[PDB]
Amino acid sequence: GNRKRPVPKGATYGKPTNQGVNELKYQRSLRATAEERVGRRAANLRVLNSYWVNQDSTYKYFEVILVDPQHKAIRRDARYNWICDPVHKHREARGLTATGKKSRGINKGHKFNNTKAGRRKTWKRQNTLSLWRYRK
Amino acid sequence: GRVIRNQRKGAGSIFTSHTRLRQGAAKLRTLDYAERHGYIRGIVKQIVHD
Amino acid sequence: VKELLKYSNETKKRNFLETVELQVGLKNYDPQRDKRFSGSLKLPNCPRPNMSICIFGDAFDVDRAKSCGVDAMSVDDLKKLNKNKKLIKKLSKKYNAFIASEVLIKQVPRLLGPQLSKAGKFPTPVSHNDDLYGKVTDVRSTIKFQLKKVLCLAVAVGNVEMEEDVLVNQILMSVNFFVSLLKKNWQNVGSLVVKSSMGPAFRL
Amino acid sequence: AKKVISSDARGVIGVIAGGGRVDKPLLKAGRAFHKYRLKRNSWPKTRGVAMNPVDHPHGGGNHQHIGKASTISRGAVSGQKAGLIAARRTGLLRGSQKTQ
Amino acid sequence: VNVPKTRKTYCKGKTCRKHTQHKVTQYKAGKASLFAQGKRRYDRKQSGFGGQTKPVFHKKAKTTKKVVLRLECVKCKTRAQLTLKRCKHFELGGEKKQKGQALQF
RNA sequence: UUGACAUUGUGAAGAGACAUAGAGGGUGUAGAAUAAGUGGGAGCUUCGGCGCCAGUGAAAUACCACUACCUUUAUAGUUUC
RNA sequence: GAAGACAUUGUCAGGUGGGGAGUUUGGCUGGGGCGGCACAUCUGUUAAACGAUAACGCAGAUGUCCUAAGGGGGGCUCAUG
RNA sequence: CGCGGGGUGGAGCAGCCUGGUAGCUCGUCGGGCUCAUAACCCGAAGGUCGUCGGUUCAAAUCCGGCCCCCGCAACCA
Repeated sequence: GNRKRPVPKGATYGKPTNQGVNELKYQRSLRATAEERVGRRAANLRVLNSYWVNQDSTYKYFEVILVDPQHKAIRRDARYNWICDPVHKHREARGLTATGKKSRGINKGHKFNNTKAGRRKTWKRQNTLSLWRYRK
Repeated sequence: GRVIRNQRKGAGSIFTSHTRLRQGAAKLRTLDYAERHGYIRGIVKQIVHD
Repeated sequence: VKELLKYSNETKKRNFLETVELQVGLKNYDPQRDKRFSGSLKLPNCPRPNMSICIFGDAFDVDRAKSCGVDAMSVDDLKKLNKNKKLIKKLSKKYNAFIASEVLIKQVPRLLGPQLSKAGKFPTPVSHNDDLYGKVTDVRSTIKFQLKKVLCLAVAVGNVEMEEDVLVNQILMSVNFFVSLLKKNWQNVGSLVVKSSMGPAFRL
Repeated sequence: AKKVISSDARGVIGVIAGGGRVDKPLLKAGRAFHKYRLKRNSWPKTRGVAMNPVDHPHGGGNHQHIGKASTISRGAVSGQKAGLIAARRTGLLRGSQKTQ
Repeated sequence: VNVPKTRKTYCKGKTCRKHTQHKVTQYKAGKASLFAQGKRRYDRKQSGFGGQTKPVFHKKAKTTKKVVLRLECVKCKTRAQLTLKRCKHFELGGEKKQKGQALQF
């Protein structure tokens, strides 16, 4: 389904363009949302990614996979040693996963000029007035 | 506008049941082996007022 | 295409057992309307005859009265208006001119029922008589929309060939896709069956 | 009303005791007080016409006027449903009502 | 208002550019449909919450329209655009102004 | 709230429906004649049933294809209920 | 056990929908309102004999009609007595 | 305007699908019936069937334009 806005009796208060309840798409998919919920139960493990397995009509099924950033077999090995770093602390909660970079739009292209290095980072960057001591 | 009498009762705070002087639910029993093959006798001892 | 086996091609000149000439009829199929502006008229140009022995009520004078005896049937003139008012109806398709447009107010009492009068429905009143006479004795029937939408005429008799009866329904088919408007339907050439009088009908 | 069910459902023989209860005037509201003081809170009862516009769609004005029909539509809002919803006839009954 | 169903005048039709003959008719509204840029442009901003995005018009104070003549040249296929001035009843057939009529019956 | 699509899989029976195959029957005067009815036709058949050039009406008729508008009128190939 | 592999839920479209959301609800003007239109316009006057010139000043009036009541040519003279 | 329906004596309506004859009432004049009045029945005056064209052996009717009225509906200068 979607993400109905929490409005009492349907009371939003604003412009008609700013009064949506049912037609709220939510910029995130259920695949990405599922990873973050399990990232709250097993919040001690560094979640990897998941993939759609089954479906019905009310529920979307995804298969999750994680690793142990404390187990010596995982802490070592130059194949997955990067997971044991603080910058890799719950990559999904932000969107550093495969499905999170799809929903965010982290891609190379002329179709992604508003999200080259950051959605709102690019916004702030272009709108900032770079003033030199010697105004050019 | 405001809210009416029936919209208010949807919460059910004071609009609820004052149950206290009730000796329970005047239900029956679970239909089992005896209740659908023959019978069983129940003896009434007290009949109070709810 | 139409030049192959049948429709009104070759397989009909054998099943005839009659002594008289059995002429065919062109019956097409295409959905039109019930208005008079959504109806197609005009006459088809046929290089070949229909092999018919009908009689016309011709009447010409001047430079069109001598040639009106080799292309025509009977020798009639303009002074003849007192005779055509009693009982003769042995006229199927007649022919007049512009040399008789002033006394054309005396041919409606006994000749307006079966339409032997030069009005404005069938092309009859014209001063040309040497080119259109290969379409009277060489038969050129009419195309006029009846109660609904259909034109019933005659192609020829089933006693000719397949070289002559192949250049008759291919050049008449050019007025059956041309004078057609958009107040009609699809397939201007579909289920086309044709019969004479004796030999059965074959579809296309 | 009449409803067809399954010959499996039970039932106790005879009628219940207490016929003629609500068949007597309570006379004073002091006892009507004690009545709901046991059931639930729904009493006393206020009139929609005597109230304000904001309070009830029948309230607001100077006289004892309604303004609109007390007849509500079966598919109306839960804020406009307070009266005779889906009535098949109103006014004073000229029959012994019942069923068919 | 009566007008002719045919009229001779100047027609700059290349091979023409002189006095010819045009069979006069009337300009019809046509059809708006889709494909219009404003169509997609409008239903772009129109699609969604907000209701009406662009203004309408409920201030109709006019009672008549300007009748346009659509006469095509029977020589070079070109049609002409000729308008007049607001009228009520209109026509182009017959029943022209006769020499001297009365008020009978 | 109503329709729609997915969830929603299997079997049976019937009713409508477009295509086919087929059939039937429909104005008063009138001419020994039930006629929406277009064209050709003077023979199909052993009998003569009618014809027929003609003719009353406002239109014609055996040999038969078609325009065929239509009929709570047929297949059991499609579609819907 | 009951219904039933329908209802149900998700997703769109038609509707209902002051229950509730947001917003607006002319101007001139002897207060305002009501009545009006001196708002887009034209005639005579106001208007002080260049030009310019206001009033809810006056007497009035338009939002159209006409392939002819238009353009050209030829002839003629009307109301009234 | 996108669509659909109606228009018939002074009043108000049939007839339309499947075209040949204008049926009915109230208003009016006159008659019949009873000893007579009332009620009743009937004859007649009374409809360019709003307007243009056409088909047809023949149009209030069937198709296309226009006028008058109403309803649903659409409503981006």
